[PDB]
Amino acid sequence: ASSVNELENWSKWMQPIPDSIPLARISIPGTHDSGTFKLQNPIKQVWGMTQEYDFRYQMDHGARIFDIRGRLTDDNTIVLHHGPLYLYVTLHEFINEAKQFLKDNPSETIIMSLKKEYEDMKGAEDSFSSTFEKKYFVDPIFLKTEGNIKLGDARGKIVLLKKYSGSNEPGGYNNFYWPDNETFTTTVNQNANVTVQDKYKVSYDEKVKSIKDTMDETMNNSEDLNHLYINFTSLSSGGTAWNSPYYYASYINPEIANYIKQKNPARVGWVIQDYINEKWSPLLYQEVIRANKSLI
Repeated sequence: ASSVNELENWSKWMQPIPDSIPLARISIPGTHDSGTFKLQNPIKQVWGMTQEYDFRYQMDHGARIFDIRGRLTDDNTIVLHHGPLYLYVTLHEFINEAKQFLKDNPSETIIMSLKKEYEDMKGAEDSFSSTFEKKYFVDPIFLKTEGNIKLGDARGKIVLLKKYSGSNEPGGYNNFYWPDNETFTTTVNQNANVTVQDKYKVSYDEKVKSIKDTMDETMNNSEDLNHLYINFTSLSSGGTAWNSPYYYASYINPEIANYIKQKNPARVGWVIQDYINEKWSPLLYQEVIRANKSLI
């Protein structure tokens, strides 16, 4: 769509973008541990909570990537989890939330990250991957094509990003290595590379350094559509005494948001944040989106 003023529309920002751009090339803002908005317990909050608004407010703000972590239950279903805590949100709840958003804004698509946060219940029936692929993934809204996932194809459905081995059905982004805590780089499909910066449990100093550092590389490697760039602005720690994911989001988002503003980059990659709202000075998600002007 000829205009640039389209990126300003958070619910349909992927409309002006050509149906020929690989999802990897697009600077898509994400959300970290998305299903934690319901946490109301004060002690569970300063540790678990990384969000404050439901999946609709989330994607109604430009967010197109969701960090979904779950567990297999007795009732042969998948519920959202955070470590050994049941977050009072379910997997159906999410897919149902995205279908509604997509029926309303057909121009958009959404990448659903999925991992086995906890161990299958002591009385389940099938495996984790099987249960998901036989009871959920087997839905039409789930893009079944793979390769270098272009926008023209994912429009209207849910692009699945595997973060679990044991997958038997084709579709989405093939689950790769992904080391615990670090900035790594590995091959995805047969035609792709990934540079994931997931340095959780680190100092504020190193954290913001590592973000900007990876954001530097992508900003310069803004022409290789064969490279996926994940950037977790999220930072966790001892909570309670101002070590919570909230304390860090309040500085890191506006800070990293500015970094994008001044740099006038073309590409900033997939930026998975914490506490996506409208109270932090420049707003990270709005900046990530705007940086797609170079694509229109």
